[PDB]
Amino acid sequence: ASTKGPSVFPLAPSSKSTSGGTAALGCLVKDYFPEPVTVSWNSGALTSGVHTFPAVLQSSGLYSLSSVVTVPSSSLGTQTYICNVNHKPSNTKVDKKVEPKSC
Amino acid sequence: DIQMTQSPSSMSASVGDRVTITCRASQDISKWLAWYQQRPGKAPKLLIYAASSLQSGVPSRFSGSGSGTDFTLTISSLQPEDFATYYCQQASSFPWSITFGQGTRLEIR
Amino acid sequence: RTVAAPSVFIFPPSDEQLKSGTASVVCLLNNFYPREAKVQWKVDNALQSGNSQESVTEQDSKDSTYSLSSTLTLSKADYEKHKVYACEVTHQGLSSPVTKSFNRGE
Amino acid sequence: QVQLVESGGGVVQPGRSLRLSCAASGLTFSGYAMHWVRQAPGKGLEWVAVISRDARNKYYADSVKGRFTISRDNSKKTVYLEMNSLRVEDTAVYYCAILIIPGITEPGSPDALDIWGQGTMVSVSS
Amino acid sequence: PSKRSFIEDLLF
Repeated sequence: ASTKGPSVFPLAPSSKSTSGGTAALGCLVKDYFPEPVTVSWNSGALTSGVHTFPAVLQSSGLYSLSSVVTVPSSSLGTQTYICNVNHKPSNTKVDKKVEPKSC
Repeated sequence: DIQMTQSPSSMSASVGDRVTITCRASQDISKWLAWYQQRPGKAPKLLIYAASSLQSGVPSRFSGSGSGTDFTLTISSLQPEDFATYYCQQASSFPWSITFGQGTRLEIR
Repeated sequence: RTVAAPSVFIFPPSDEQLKSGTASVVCLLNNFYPREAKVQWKVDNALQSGNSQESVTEQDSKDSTYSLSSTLTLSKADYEKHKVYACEVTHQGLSSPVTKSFNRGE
Repeated sequence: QVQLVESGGGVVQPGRSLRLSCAASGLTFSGYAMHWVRQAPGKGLEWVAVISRDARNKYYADSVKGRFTISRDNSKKTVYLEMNSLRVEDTAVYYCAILIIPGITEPGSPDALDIWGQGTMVSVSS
Repeated sequence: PSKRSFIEDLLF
């Protein structure tokens, strides 16, 4: 179904968080075919708290995936978080940096 | 279309507990039932055949029983490696068909 | 395993996705037990059906917990005709359905 | 040891055809029958077809009858599966396996060999 | 021949 590299979108945390607590951030790996896809964070340095979800087949025939990591709230505007998305069937390399956003 | 009714569909137990998985055939398959183990992302592993025999290497805590239509796989005190999905197969109709159960997911409590 | 309540987060659609005409809202249920859980999507306090998909992780080898993601997919046009996007989560470890939400444009 | 490896998996449009191969090593390929078993994502196992050691008797599942053909070549230790008129529901992980036959007792039997390949993914999509 | 190879011929 038209082998396609993933479109990686930032699942940004809020500039509020739990103040002095725990926040969540991640990447949205959407609209790719075929399986599989590999996701790593900070080139493999960040492995604790990482949950890469199994893919889901959409009505489009394209798969979608999300990888999330929980980080302390203080390390939001200072620590750098990049997700490295691997889709070998399309020979695709994507490295997206998730930054916090407020609205 | 020989059918194998596995139960339960899912199971929860703690390390050291004792669990029982049952398989039900739609016709007399004699003693030709086998039990398989599959871990996520891996190929199935044969554990028990002839409904009571242990494949070379499987520990003693894996035991099976039954003849005819009702069969029971019983695991003694559990280990972390034992928490996976299990299936039952039949080989009575070996040349023209082999059928499997729906599977039982053993989740660690 | 010890009954553990999920940590629930809601992620609004990214601007890079919105410029492409698609809006995906992700609800994250992190590190809960038991595996059974219920996620309900509410747009402008209206219940949603047929527009969401869910993914469940395998049991973790260390904390023996589960994680779940629920993605609500909309069009950019339909997304912009609404304000309140909410995620109602019901689980054994919670006293009441926990709701995480945000207001589009606020 | 004994190893079965599957190759030729990938993507294929509905209605078109696709051929699978499985190379065996570590034992007498002519001394055992071969099976194909698939597993749809999140579903259970489903036996597909079997070839005898003499490559004369063939049996297929009712769902794949009239669409699937199974062959083998003992000189290359390889078993083949030519799948035709494929449908979306055929999307699964196809395991090339050597299954346990009845009539075998005595738990530690060397004739109770039952091992599986790692499997290959076939995606029927358009 | 070997046992396993033998029962296979009969069943087929």
